[PDB]
Amino acid sequence: GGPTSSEQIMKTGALLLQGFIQDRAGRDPVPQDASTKKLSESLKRIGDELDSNMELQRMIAAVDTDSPREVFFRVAADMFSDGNFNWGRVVALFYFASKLVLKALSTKVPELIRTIMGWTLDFLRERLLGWIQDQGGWDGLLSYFG
Amino acid sequence: GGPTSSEQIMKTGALLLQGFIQDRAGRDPVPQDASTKKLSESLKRIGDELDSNMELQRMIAAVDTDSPREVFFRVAADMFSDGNFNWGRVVALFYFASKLVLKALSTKVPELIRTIMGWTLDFLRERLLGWIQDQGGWDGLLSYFG
Amino acid sequence: PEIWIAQELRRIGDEF
Amino acid sequence: PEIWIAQELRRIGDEF
Repeated sequence: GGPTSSEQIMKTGALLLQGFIQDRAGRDPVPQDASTKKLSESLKRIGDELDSNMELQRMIAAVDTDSPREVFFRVAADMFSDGNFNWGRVVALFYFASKLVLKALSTKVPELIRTIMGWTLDFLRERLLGWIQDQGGWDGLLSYFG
Repeated sequence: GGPTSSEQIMKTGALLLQGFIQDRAGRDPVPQDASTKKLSESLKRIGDELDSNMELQRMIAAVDTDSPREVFFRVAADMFSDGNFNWGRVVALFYFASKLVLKALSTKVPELIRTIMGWTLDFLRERLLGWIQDQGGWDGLLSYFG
Repeated sequence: PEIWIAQELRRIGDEF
Repeated sequence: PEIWIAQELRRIGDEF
């Protein structure tokens, strides 16, 4: 099938999106033929333009992302609810997806720290705490540090 | 209870660890009284020293983290398996926990991109694909981009 | 909120 | 691997 085939549309779409999201997460690089590469370059330029839309940037930060999937589908649905389409919209959507990735991290990382802290303090509590008590607690480390 | 109490040991431990992990994830800041602040500063210095242990850095990167919890407990167990303790070990452990956080991200982020791509391409496939076909596929965007 | 963003992405898409 | 790291953290802790 050619470009109009759903297969190419989905394939090229996946490459363009992945390249675009990985490209945005700057502030493994994707395999692309020549024409795809040209499209990818134009997309990066636009993403860069939108990053300077400071108000948009302010609102993505403010977004309640208890449910990032809900966020994506509510936004995607709202963007196209008037029944119109254009390339500007598809690109604006792709842009938003890449921002959701950064945003999703903004929630996973406190969680992750908390998770790892959980293991560490669990371990500390059950295995190290006796010895720490023998030092008179963390005031002992103050002493250790001369 | 004083410093030797388990409560203070756990509390101060949590503050020291959190401060330490958040401090390491440089390459919300934690509430600390004065003595805790002094300890925190010495910990940061040591973390900074260990970051320059390039071989250690190479091996943390190489670590299979299909199960980061398994990694943490296997390492923590192995560190103290000889039955000895010292402040150097507790600190080296805390250091490792902070590195596990960075390492865990190294796995979650491909997953996250993949997840978000999943939503986007799902949406694209069911809602945009018709219109994209009318443009002759992504070759249409090439045209749109002059 | 979420709704603010959709409307902005739409405005932006259309302008392009 | 994982075991390499534990031994290094131990060596480092002890030296401190």
